[PDB]
Amino acid sequence: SMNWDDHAIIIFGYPETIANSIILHFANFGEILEDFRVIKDQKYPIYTGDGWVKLTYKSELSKSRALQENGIIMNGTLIGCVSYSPAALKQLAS
Amino acid sequence: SMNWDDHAIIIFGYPETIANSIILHFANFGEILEDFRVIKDQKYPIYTGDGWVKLTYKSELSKSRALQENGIIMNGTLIGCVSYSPAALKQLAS
Repeated sequence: SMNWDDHAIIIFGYPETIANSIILHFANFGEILEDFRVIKDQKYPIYTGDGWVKLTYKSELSKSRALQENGIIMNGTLIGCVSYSPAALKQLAS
Repeated sequence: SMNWDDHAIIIFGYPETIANSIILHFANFGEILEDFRVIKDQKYPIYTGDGWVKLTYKSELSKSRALQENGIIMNGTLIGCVSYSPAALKQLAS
């Protein structure tokens, strides 16, 4: 029961049609602790809403790499990637 | 030695209905080259689309301040702000 929030990111800005593709893309940077069904091959429940998702990596090395993806284009749309903070999550619409 | 694009940003991720509120927010960091209608007042080209806009600052210091807004929440939505690159524009669904 420790806190891995510093290993977490929020990905945002995408249409929900590419939500699964988003998870697969960011799974390429490390092992994700949430049990997302598309990658099914202490618990980390899923925080997600329309156009955003929180993901937690096992390694901080992975989080730092994922952050470099802020502003990539997937299916013609700009994808946002920021470091997780509770302050941001509290404000998000679902 | 320089293009103005060295002072440009792309802002993205917002509902297109609040596009002009986004522009106002970022125009507050400094004078920009584009003549958007919401900003008070040949001409410089304008690049915008659904949920994104390019802004070019006169001052690199204004761009630097704008970049710090990456990841703020507006209207329950995360806002991305990245340095403009011509690579991204070509792949955007304009």
